[PDB]
Amino acid sequence: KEVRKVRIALASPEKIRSWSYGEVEKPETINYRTLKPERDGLFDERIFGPIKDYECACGKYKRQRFEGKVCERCGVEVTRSIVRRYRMGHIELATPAAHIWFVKDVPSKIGTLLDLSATELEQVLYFNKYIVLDPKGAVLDGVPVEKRQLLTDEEDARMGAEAIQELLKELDLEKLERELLEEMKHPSRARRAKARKRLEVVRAFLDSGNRPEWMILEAVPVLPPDLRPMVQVDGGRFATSDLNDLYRRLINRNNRLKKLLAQGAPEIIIRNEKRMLQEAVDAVIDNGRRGSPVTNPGSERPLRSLTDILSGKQGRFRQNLLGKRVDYSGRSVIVVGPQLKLHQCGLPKRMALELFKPFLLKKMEEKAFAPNVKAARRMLERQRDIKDEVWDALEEVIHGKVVLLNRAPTLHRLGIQAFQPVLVEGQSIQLHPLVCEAFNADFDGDQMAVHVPLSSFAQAEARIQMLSAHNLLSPASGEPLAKPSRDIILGLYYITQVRKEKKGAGMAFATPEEALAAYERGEVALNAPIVVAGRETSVGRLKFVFANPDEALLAVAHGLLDLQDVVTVRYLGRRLETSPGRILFARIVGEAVGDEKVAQELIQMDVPQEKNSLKDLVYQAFLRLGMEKTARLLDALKYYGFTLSTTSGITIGIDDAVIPEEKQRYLEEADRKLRQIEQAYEMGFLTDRERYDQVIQLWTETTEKVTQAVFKNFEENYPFNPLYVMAQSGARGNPQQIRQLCGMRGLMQKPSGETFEVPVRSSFREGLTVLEYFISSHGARKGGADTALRTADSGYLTRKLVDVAHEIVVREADCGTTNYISVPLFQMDEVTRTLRLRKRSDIESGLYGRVLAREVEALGRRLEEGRYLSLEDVHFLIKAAEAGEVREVPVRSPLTCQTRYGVCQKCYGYDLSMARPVSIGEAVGVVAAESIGEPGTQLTMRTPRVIELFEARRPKAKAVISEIDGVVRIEEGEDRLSVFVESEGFSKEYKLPKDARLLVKDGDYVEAGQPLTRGAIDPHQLLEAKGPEAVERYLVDEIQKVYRAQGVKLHDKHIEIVVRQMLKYVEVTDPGDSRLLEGQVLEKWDVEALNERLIAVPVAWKPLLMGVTKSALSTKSWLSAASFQNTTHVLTEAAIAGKKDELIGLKENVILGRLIPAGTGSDFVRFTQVVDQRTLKAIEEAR
Amino acid sequence: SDPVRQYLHEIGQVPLLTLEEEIDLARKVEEGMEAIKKLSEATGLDQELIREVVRAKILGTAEVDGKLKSLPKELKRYLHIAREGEAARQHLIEANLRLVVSIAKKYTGRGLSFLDLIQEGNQGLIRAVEKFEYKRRFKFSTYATWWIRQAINRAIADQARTIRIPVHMVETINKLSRTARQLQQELGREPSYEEIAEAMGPGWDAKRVEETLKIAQEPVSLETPIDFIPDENLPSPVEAAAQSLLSEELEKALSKLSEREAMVLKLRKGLIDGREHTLEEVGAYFGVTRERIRQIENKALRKLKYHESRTRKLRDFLE
Amino acid sequence: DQFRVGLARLARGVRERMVMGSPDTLTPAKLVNSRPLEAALREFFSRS
DNA sequence: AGCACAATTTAACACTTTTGTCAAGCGGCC
DNA sequence: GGCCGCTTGACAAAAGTGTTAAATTGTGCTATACT
Ligand SMILES: [Mg+2]
Ligand SMILES: [Zn+2]
Ligand SMILES: [Zn+2]
Repeated sequence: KEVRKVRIALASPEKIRSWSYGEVEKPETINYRTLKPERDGLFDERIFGPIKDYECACGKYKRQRFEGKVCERCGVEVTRSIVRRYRMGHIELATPAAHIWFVKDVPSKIGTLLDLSATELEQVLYFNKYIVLDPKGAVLDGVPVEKRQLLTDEEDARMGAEAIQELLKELDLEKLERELLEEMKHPSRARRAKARKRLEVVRAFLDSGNRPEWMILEAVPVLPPDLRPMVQVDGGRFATSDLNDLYRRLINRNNRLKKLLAQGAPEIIIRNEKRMLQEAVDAVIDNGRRGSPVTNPGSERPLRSLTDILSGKQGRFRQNLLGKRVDYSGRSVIVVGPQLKLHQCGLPKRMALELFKPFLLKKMEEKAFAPNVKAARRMLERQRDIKDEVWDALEEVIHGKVVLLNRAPTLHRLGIQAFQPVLVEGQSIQLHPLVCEAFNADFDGDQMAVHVPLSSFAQAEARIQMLSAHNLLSPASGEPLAKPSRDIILGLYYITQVRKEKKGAGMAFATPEEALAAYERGEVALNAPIVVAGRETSVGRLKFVFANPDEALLAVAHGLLDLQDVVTVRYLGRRLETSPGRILFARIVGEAVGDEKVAQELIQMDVPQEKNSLKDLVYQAFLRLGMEKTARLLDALKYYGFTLSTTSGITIGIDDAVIPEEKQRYLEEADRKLRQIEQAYEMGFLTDRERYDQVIQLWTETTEKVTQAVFKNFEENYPFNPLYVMAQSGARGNPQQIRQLCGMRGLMQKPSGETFEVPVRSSFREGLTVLEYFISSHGARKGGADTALRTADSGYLTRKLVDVAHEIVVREADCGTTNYISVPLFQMDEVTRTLRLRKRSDIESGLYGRVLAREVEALGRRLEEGRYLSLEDVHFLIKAAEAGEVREVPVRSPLTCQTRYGVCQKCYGYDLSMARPVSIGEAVGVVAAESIGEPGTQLTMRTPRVIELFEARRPKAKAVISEIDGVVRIEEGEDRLSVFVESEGFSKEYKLPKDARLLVKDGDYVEAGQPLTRGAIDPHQLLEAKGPEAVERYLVDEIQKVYRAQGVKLHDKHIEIVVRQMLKYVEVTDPGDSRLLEGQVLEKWDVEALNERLIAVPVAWKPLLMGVTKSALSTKSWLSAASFQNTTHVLTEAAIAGKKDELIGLKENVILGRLIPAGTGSDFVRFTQVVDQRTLKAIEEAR
Repeated sequence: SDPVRQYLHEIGQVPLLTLEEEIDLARKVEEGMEAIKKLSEATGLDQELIREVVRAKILGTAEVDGKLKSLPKELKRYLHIAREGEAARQHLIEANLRLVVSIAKKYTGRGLSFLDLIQEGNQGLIRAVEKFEYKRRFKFSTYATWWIRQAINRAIADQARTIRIPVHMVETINKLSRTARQLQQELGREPSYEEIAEAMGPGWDAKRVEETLKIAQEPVSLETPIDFIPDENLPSPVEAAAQSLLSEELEKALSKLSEREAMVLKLRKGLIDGREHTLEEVGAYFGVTRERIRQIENKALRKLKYHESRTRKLRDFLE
Repeated sequence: DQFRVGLARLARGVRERMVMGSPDTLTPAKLVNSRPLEAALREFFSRS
């Protein structure tokens, strides 16, 4: 059949003897004096004891066997375990045991009535009195009370852990009651918490079998694995494995007990010799509480027992999910060079012989070359250096067949992609430059995992979506990526920075005077006005829109037009002033795509420069192109983008950054103000502290002035000469990076926290005073330990993001939801009570192609409801926002949809990539992680706030807020500067300490009460005194502030689709027929219990609030969860009860082996597409 | 902090014995199996059935009494005598315990933890206290003090991080160990393997002496320190892919063969399934006898080899 | 320090050697073995 | 630190026999 | 008459049963010292 759902939970002790049957016992000897393998005990091959001469009877047929001595046609030689499972039995029959029972009071305390001491009896050190015969001391009992001697005071009676098995049926018959008389404990508060947990644990045993077999009475390990043979190589030898020795402390103990018990063995001797047996159980399960090192009493390495290794932390769960081991790929260095811009790649011309060897062998079989496939495996091994004909047949195989190039580490969706292998020379694997901006890494010897897809159904599934010429142009986040990265920008920026070299201001009677005279000396081709224009009258480039401006590029080639934009009149489409330099740009993009008609109305002219706008040109072009042509651009801007800079050259000489000749005296006035604040001390004025910050602000301002003077000196005169600005404006330079070199930047702060006294005498050209560098280093330390510390905690937080949003996939078609969200067009500023334009940078990416909740009327045409408001509509609303017609643009966010198992159709406006609506199959659940999967490295963990709200952890100072909206009420005293809020009702007492105690008045819903300036009280209180109204929005607004501080491109619903997961769980109150009054049912699934039953029972609920890590421990499935930091409690709660895993889930399929429910394997794309015309015609009658 | 303390508090909570209550209660054992032996040969219970089964009843703290009540005219005292002597398996064996523990603190290292050593140790009392010669006027005391360590040495050799080390290996290992440490303390450098032969005697050269330190004593690797060591070569993927391939190649290389030759090789060189039948069994079913069916075997070595020197295929041997 | 830590066992080993036996083999060369203060002192340079 | 006795058990190796393979002889066919 | 093929006889090489020699356990038990 076909794999589908999955089942688990506990298994009765009788079921344990089912899978294992028998074959066990005997010591755990891993060898003998001779015959290292067999041992007839530990890992003995089932029915293999030297020469059993049997067992082969169970097998029907297939082959012969029974060879008397040595071995027959058994598994030992072949099929031995075959990596398959092989349970033993470990026999066992002692008093009792324990399956760890986790550390969340499971299988005990909850189903019983004892804590912090439930182990005292489970470890054979107490007495769980489970009998009634009327005591004496203080009446009888029914639980633990006989702590030694007590149980003998009367001399049933159970002092061992064996009682755990006795409370099986005793709790089973009372189970029905444990669900009735237990729930009988109505409110009363306090204890109404235990009754909830006790009912959840007993709710499992309430149905679907599952008995309290927690009291293990016979374990069953594994033998096939652990057994590593001799491993020489290099300089070493010997070998072995675990799981065996650490297991020897279980069977042997069970046997020795069978030898002691059988003979004369008094109580005391058995009680301790038994507790060690269960200890061995937990020992084989998980080593904790005390541990069990090797070579006792000496301490060394902790024995590996599932914990952290296998079924636990990174060891056999983190490595098997994704970080497996590809059996078809390789690694190499990185290189760059004009290949063809996308559509191609590098990849060696030697190793490729192995990656594409398979099909390559079959090709030669028919191409005369190799006589057979086998022979083709012995012509390329001894490095005979073929380099003959084979390199040709290899091309046929590498024709239209793409390859997947990966980058480590990985970040966002832009971390893989695919190209077409174009074997070059050597071994270095090169790629296109632009692609680097997606991996974030400088070429310095880095590698790239080169994966290769085999199946042809994987090739088309790749080159059609993973091709760099598709899923790279317009990435997620918000802004484009394929845009011309660094370098390229400077290749077109070096020709549009004006040529005004200052010539003066003469005048001619229509070019008959200062035309020839000035051509001799003074006044060249800069200013000077005549008739109307200026010096533009000199080289009139005629031509036309026939074959580009001839006279233009023609004169430039010769010793005429200096190019580099020297101001010249062309003819193009009209008498302009654009220089032949810009003409080139428009000519490059012209022939590239098709006719300048598009680039003409797109490319600007008023403010050319080619600054940080190259991302808008290509972006705006997509609307009139669409990959096919778009790709051509990034290719045209390539060739010229580098050649122009090559056949020109621009070096960074030590003088290239001319020192501000008008700076020296500036420091004089700044230093002349030093004594000013210094002599104030000798006169006893202004506290030493006031003096401190007084001088700080001084240099904090002058620095900006000096930077301004420099940036200015580098603006007017010295245009193209200064490269430090050519990249600072828009290419590959930082503005604050300039004030460092020619500047003087020295406002460094002490290592702890206190800006030093005197700054730093930067001016690199002049070596520091040997003290300046040591002083500036104190601050240049946090700028490296923080970025590197982005793998300590922050790096282990992104996982939490990918776990939460997982089963979120865009499917179905038109769900139909009323309630909608109204995105704010204007935000407030804590500083001053006044809304701002939100800087536009937030509104744009916040409404980029959405779903207008309702008709939008705003001067002119209306924006129909459900209309995909592209970038155009956005600008139309922003520019019309200043007018005063719109304040809250209506829209539909993923936060409004009755579907927790699936995303939503057409609701997630635009698939932010192909410039169109999302496609059914786009796992936004993973894309949402790709959005946040980038800023991580660009943060400051050394304080952390983004995760604070996620886990809903109460922020610093709690930031107390008004839970209710009363009135003013502002009373002050001595130390009780607390503020209250009430109105004709009850008054709460907010012990407001001493800090942000503002006035304010007229009550307040929540706001902040004044003290909570930022990071309002944990969402717990919000939703508690508000609901899923502010919770779902407060995050999308606050959380982004941490991103807006660094100007992030991502935004939109990428972060608005992950919130619905943390707010899709509800509680229970007076349920209908459904058990558990407490409960913790999910959203949609709960709506079902109130949808079908609505045609009858009231099933009210309350919008609960869970963190980000909590949305994993308790989910609709189990395969997920764990990981984080609790791969122990998960499998517990997950077990016991039925808790049947769902089906629709990326992981569920990847792990189990099923196909992806998303991608091309979605339930919306599994039909037929084969019909060569006549096929449909034939079947038409064949039916 | 180990669980040994819990037992250390239960073992050191009950007092040992005075001095005279050691023999007065011991004699109960002697007359015990004796009074029990009365019914033994009386019905034929080997005197071991009346003891093992009765002792199980002596510990009511957790049947045969039937016929033990019909006591004839000559039986009525033996009853009380059997139960009176039943108290022999009562108090005794509750003291030695404490007197024990303070001994396992010696073998704290060799093998098995302190807690484990307790087992094999105290267990040595179960059989020691039993075989006590109440005759001699020495009084039981520091005797079982030995029946424990001897059980420990007989245990540390039985149980260890090895495989199977009898009384002929542990005693030799420690002997080669003390010697290696004996010559070391009387040389200045670590003695080789052969240089230790003279230290022993006859039979001990350098090979066998190396075979002793070859097996183990406690090594066998630290199991899996720091998925420790990879290494693997059993269910080789390519070997399996080439397994069927090399097989298919033969299925194809046999297409130029005749039944009265191919099948002959099939049954002869055990291929059909696994039966390595010989020309004798291949001649009975193939009409003709030996020779010519053997002249076809050679004909196969040649007629087939003649199809190899011209057709590359000698690359299937290295597999 | 490591040397000391290693020499610590030697002292502990001598004690055990003084608790058992008397005339058989008890000489300042037999009670001291070049294994504890050695192997434990060598594993420091090879692994630490 | 451990030796023996006994007892008993485990392990392996060697024999005489049998089986298989090769060469020679006889018969049949051309 | 000759050549080829088939069958039988002889020789050589490798197994089932027998035979004996080497190792473990128990127990015995030893044994010695201390209380
Ligand atoms: Mg690097
Ligand atoms: Zn067999
Ligand atoms: Zn929807």
